[PDB]
Amino acid sequence: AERVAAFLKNVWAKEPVLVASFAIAGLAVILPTLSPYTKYSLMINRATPYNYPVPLRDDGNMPDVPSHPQDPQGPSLEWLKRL
Amino acid sequence: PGIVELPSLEDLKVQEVKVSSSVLKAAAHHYGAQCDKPNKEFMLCRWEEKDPRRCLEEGKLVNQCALEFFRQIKRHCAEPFTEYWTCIDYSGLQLFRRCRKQQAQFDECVLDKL
Amino acid sequence: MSMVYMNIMMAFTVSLVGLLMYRSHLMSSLLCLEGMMLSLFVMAALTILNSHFTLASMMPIILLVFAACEAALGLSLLVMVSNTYGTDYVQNLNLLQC
Amino acid sequence: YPTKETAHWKPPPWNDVDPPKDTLVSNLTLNFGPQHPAAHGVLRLVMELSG
Amino acid sequence: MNLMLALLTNFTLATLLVIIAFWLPQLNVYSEKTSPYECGFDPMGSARLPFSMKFFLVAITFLLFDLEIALLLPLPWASQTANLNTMLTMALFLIILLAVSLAYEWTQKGLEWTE
Amino acid sequence: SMMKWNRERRRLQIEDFEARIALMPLLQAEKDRRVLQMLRENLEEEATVMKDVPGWKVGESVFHTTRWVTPMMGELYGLRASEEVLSATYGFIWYT
Amino acid sequence: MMLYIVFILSVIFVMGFVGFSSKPSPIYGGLGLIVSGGVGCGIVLNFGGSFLGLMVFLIYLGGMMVVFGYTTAMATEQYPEIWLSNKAVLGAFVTGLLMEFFMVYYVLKDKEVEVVFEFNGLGDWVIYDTGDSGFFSEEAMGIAALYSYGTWLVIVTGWSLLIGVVVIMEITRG
Amino acid sequence: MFMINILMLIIPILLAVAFLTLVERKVLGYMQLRKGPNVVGPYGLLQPIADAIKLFIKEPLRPATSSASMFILAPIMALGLALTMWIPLPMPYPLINMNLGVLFMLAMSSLAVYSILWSGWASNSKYALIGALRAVAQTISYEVTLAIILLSVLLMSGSFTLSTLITTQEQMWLILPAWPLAMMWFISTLAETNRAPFDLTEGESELVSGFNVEYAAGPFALFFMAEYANIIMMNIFTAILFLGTSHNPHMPELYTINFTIKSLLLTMSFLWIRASYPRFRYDQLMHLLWKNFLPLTLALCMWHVSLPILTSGIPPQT
Amino acid sequence: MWFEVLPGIAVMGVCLFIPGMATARIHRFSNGGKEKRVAHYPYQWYLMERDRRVSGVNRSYVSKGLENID
Amino acid sequence: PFFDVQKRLGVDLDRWMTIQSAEQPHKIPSRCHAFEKEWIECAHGIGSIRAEKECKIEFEDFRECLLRQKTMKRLHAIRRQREKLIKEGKYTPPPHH
Amino acid sequence: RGEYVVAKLDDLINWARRSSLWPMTFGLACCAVEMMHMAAPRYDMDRFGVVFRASPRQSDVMIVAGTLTNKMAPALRKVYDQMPEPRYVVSMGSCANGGGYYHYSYSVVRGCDRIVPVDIYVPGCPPTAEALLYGILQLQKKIKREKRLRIWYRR
Ligand SMILES: CCCCCCCCCCCCCCCCCC(=O)OC[C@H](COP(=O)([O-])OCC[N+](C)(C)C)OC(=O)CCCCCCCCCCCCCCCCC
Ligand SMILES: CCCCCCCCCCCCO[C@@H]1O[C@H](CO)[C@@H](O[C@H]2O[C@H](CO)[C@@H](O)[C@H](O)[C@H]2O)[C@H](O)[C@H]1O
Ligand SMILES: CCCCCCCCCCCCO[C@@H]1O[C@H](CO)[C@@H](O[C@H]2O[C@H](CO)[C@@H](O)[C@H](O)[C@H]2O)[C@H](O)[C@H]1O
Ligand SMILES: CCCCCCCCCCCCO[C@@H]1O[C@H](CO)[C@@H](O[C@H]2O[C@H](CO)[C@@H](O)[C@H](O)[C@H]2O)[C@H](O)[C@H]1O
Ligand SMILES: CCCCCCCCCCCCO[C@@H]1O[C@H](CO)[C@@H](O[C@H]2O[C@H](CO)[C@@H](O)[C@H](O)[C@H]2O)[C@H](O)[C@H]1O
Ligand code: SF4
Repeated sequence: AERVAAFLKNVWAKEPVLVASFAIAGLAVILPTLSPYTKYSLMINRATPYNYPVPLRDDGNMPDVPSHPQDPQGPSLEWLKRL
Repeated sequence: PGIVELPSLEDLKVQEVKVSSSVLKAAAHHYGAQCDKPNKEFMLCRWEEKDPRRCLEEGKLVNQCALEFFRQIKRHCAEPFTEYWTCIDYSGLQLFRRCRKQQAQFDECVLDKL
Repeated sequence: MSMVYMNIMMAFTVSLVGLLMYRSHLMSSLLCLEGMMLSLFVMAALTILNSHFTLASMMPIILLVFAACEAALGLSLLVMVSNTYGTDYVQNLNLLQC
Repeated sequence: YPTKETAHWKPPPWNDVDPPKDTLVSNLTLNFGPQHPAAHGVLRLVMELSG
Repeated sequence: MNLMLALLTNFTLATLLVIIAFWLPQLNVYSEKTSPYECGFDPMGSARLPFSMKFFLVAITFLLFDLEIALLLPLPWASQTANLNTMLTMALFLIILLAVSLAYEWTQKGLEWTE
Repeated sequence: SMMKWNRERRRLQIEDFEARIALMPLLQAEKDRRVLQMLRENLEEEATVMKDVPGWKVGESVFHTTRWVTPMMGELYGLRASEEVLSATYGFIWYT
Repeated sequence: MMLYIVFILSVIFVMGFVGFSSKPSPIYGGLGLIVSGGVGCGIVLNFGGSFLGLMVFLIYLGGMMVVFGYTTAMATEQYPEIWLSNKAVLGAFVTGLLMEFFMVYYVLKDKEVEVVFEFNGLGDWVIYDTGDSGFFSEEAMGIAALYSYGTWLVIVTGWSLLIGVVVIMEITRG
Repeated sequence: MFMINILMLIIPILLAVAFLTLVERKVLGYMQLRKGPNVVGPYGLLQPIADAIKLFIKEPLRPATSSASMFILAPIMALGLALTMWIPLPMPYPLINMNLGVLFMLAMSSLAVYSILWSGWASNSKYALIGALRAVAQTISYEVTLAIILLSVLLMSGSFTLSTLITTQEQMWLILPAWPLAMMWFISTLAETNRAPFDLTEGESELVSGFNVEYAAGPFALFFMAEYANIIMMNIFTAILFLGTSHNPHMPELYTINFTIKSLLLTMSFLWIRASYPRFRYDQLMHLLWKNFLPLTLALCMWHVSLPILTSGIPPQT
Repeated sequence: MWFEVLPGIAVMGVCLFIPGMATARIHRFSNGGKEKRVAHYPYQWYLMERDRRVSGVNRSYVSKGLENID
Repeated sequence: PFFDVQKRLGVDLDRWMTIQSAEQPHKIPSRCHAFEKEWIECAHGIGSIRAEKECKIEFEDFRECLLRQKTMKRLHAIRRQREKLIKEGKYTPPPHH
Repeated sequence: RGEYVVAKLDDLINWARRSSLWPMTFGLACCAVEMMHMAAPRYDMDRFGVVFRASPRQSDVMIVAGTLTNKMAPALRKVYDQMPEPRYVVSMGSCANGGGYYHYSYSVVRGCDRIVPVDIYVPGCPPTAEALLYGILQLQKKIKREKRLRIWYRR
């Protein structure tokens, strides 16, 4: 640790710009894995409807598909409103 | 290779919903709730058939339900609705976020009268 | 085909003849190579955009990336030719006849 | 097979290295002054420049 | 049509100002007046002589780096994907390789001008 | 601060996108009739213009398949004033 | 007349190509390539490729600026050649212009032309798509997919650009 | 009506440029313990008018050794492209609303460099050529960092549309979360506009007048107007990027007043900076950008790709 | 004194205010008192085209409300 | 591919962009999607020698969609006949044209 | 009345020219130090619209501020010829006026008016910065009296 710590204090004295660069790039690489909010990014991206939601032909046995958009069944965004 | 079969101009005749996009956008959220059944039947038809000529009758019922939907607004909430879509119409982007007060007045009107 | 393709295919041919008919400057010919890439980019971009081949929209971008690698490589050799002879003339590059 | 067209050809260098040209990459010569903000108006500083 | 009109007007306006500049003033043209400027003394040699470029290697590196921004500019749009695991990894991979390429040219003394 | 604001902007985008999804059936129904009506009118005027032509068969497909094929701009606006052709082809690209 | 905008730009596109293919001084060849880059950007923009059109213009503007610097250093002479100053250059220039003029004159006369291969001349607009009303730019969606679909493309291009830096350093270190 | 809108854009631009010349002379004057113009019109208010008339009735010179066509073309390009840079600016409504307005401004700025290269080369004189090649060096220095700095800011806005930046900054200026990028952006605009301490393509004390040394009278005025037009435009771009003004759709003039004040102050800072520092050496400028800003810009471009994703704050596409 | 630099700043400020003010006012004048419609995407242009047809006067900024539904 | 390591390893390096009827971002279809799908399914598995004759109808339709060469030939004829009749005065366009 | 119109146009071009005199950044000897003091804050020549510009192409006035030697004479004539027109010459100090302290030297031009035409002579060795300013304002009034358009009208 001393050799690296002595190396850190040296580059701070000589190349503070490059110290900040590597520190900043490091947080970019690391924090997304440690963040608890990263999962919502995919969920929000997935919940944006660029396409028409083509309905399914009611064959008489898809109980988890809503008949009407205001019916209980189907994905909900209550999680998104509280975000 | 064969002639294309086109419907006659007198099979394409339906009464048109002649209102502007700002009017459609203001009513869109209630329109989607009220006219879901004919609307989702037309779209299932279009995607299944892949032919506009095979869905004309379904498309005509979309028009009728839309006119009936707007007649209901006309009879009951005409003035709260006009204020609302006039506010939406001012915005260059027709933004919902700029008209929440006029939207609130319209929403409570249709919630009470309908 | 549509009339635009006539002029783009003509442009590629003009640059190709430009490349194959050297004058003296090596840089004049490297310019014809960049022109050939420009016409391919336009011709590729038109076909992809017209047909709504969505994923192919990135293909013209990739073409430019390797156009630049080609251009950078051409200029690097031009520098070394220039240093050796004092000009980028192509008639100086005749040692390998014998 | 010798021919009149190849009469001037010589075997290449043993180690593939041809001698360097004595071509002069001549320097640019610039009159820096006298009429120049930095020449104090009367210095004719004749400069040879590479770039 | 609005864009084309705006461009035409801008360059028409600039061209008109140049026409006025050349046809309004009184001219008095003679040899010494139009001779090239070199601080009062005649130039030695042509200005068309080769002018050595000491940053030639940075200039070539600029072409490669200039193309990287064309790969990176779509990043705001790529962030709208559902496949964010792949997009973020690939986005960082490209920038890191650009940083490695800069580091190599830096350490190997490629950013120093020729003496 | 930007995180909160950009989250609200994503909730507003969804509402804007869903209003479009509500209206798409009505717009789809209208577009179908307008296209079919425009194609019918082209075929009426094809009949008269090509009446004297020897081999012409008015309204003939170029495709072997009988499946519906979306017309290209030249077919839809084949015989219309340039002003409407210009609007339909380059109107969107040229709008500001 | 505005309906032929893509054709008119494509005519200027070719004129710029004749400009630098006749090979005057590379200073003027660079100018010809810049004009073609701009109109080429204009052509791709009129097919819905705003990003592609602007990007190719942006890339070639940087490229020709580096070519300009190298020209003044490594490809200059006492009397740089314009198109009118050299008989070979002028002959190529006029030959190209005449061929282009003839293809344009005839294709606009018959609304069609046969120059080796059959080209329709009804205006490039006839082939356009008729029915679109999506809330996004399709070209933008395709380009953005480079980072989710084109992982393999990212790797090979990323590597090639890194090797490019390594290689030019080797090539130019005599 | 659109033709009238164009004229109500470029005529005010030219007037603002003319009076910026007065303001710089006064501002520089008072920082130098003197007054600057105060005779030609009250408080020097007519000084710009005299200068403009003077130049346009002055004899223009076409040098004997010069390439005639390129010599004339370059100043036309400079001013024509300087005016073009203004058409997509949302103030708060743009004259031309563009999808990729930022990308349009990058491309138009790259094209404008050729008005320096071709004027310098077409002059066919040594000080002009030296000035032109300094512009080649300058563009190589800042162009890559400038584009990537913009990218990092646009990863918080979500698009290349300039009006979206107004929406992005409704709650807070972007200078708060991006002051490191704002700092590096500000220096890059000084290099982009060839301003002190990066006034190298002119470099008076070194090259007499650099690229425009052979230009006189009206053609010289065109280069001058183009430069000062770019100074204001680049500082309007900066105000929109980092100090976004709130836009009330029913009182758009309140935006304009607030946004104009910010643009003026940023322009004054350019004059302030010119009064304060010595000039860079043009190799030292290249090393500034490539060895300092570019490493930091690459790192911050990585950070601003990850930050929206890890905080779940990605902006909307539309 | 330093405040004698203000008159030129004020003149410069007024000139920079005009383009933004003029553009905003010209837009309202040419769109029936409203903001100019913004069409970034094909959907928005489609709606604007339908407004032009629906207007009856070939103006996409002439809106038709309930008064037009029978 | 000369060596089909993609098939053996089960990794999709580039065949996701080979055809316009493969999966696209946000399910944007190509203009000729149906024609390409019809030709691809006709020729699947039977080899090029057979497909060059047994799927000629499908390929011709796909080619017509791609380049529209026959459609512009038809529109050229109608436009040439109309411009001939108009000048001769024989034809008057309807009010909606 | 054309006479009235040309008279007013003369006033405008004269006013524009005298209000924006750009001397060439050109100085020869000790007189150039007093010229620096005219640009310095006490006199602030820039407040009159008088601004140095290095390029002769962008200069209206040559102030010959110092001794002109035989070796320098061709360069002075060169940069004067390269000034576009109208152009003016102000002779500053005894050396430029007529040789001054060095009048009898083998290497000195006895007055810069042997080489270029001179509009104003400023006496002194050196003239004070105020004396030079008096000379510049005297040049301005000479430009004010010019009758270029009135003479053209009567040609
Ligand atoms: C940012 C934009 C600013 C633009 C500002 C534009 C200038 C506005 C002020 C205009 C004032 C009037 C101009 C007078 C200056 C004329 C130059 C001069 O002094 O010459 C002295 C000459 C004197 O000539 P002279 O005959 O007495 O003698 C000269 C010849 N030797 C040397 C032998 C003695 O005046 C003239 O010859 C004519 C004067 C005409 C005055 C009317 C001007 C008409 C201009 C049209 C010219 C036609 C070409 C088109 C040009 C474009 C038209 C706009
Ligand atoms: C905040 C945690 C993250 C910090 C990451 C910092 C990484 C910095 C990378 C090096 C950047 C400095 O750039 C340069 O690096 C070299 C080593 O390569 C340093 O020089 C160093 O060389 C070797 C180690 O390699 C040592 O024996 C030497 O004593 C030391 O000075 C210089 O001081 C510096 O000029
Ligand atoms: C010279 C070669 C250099 C190669 C450098 C490669 C650097 C790669 C560093 C890792 C970057 C990605 O790190 C990874 O990011 C994704 C998001 O994108 C995170 O993924 C997380 O959020 C996303 C949504 O955003 C969810 O779909 C996912 O289920 C969840 O795990 C991972 O939790 C994290 O581990
Ligand atoms: C992922 C983006 C963020 C990461 C940053 C990416 C860029 C990293 C650049 C690393 C550069 C390291 O290698 C670099 O090489 C040179 C050797 O010529 C070192 O040393 C040399 O340069 C520095 C500055 O020019 C001088 O002070 C030093 O006297 C000299 O010896 C540098 O101190 C070191 O920084
Ligand atoms: C610097 C060099 C520049 C070189 C530029 C080269 C341009 C190439 C030539 C493009 C000219 C095309 O010409 C274009 O042809 C079509 C022919 O139907 C015309 O279009 C025509 O449509 C109908 C046809 O019934 C007519 O009623 C109408 O009058 C006419 O406009 C256009 O009005 C015309 O502009
Ligand atoms: S006139 Fe006097 S002060 Fe001026 S240069 Fe001659 S000796 Fe020196």
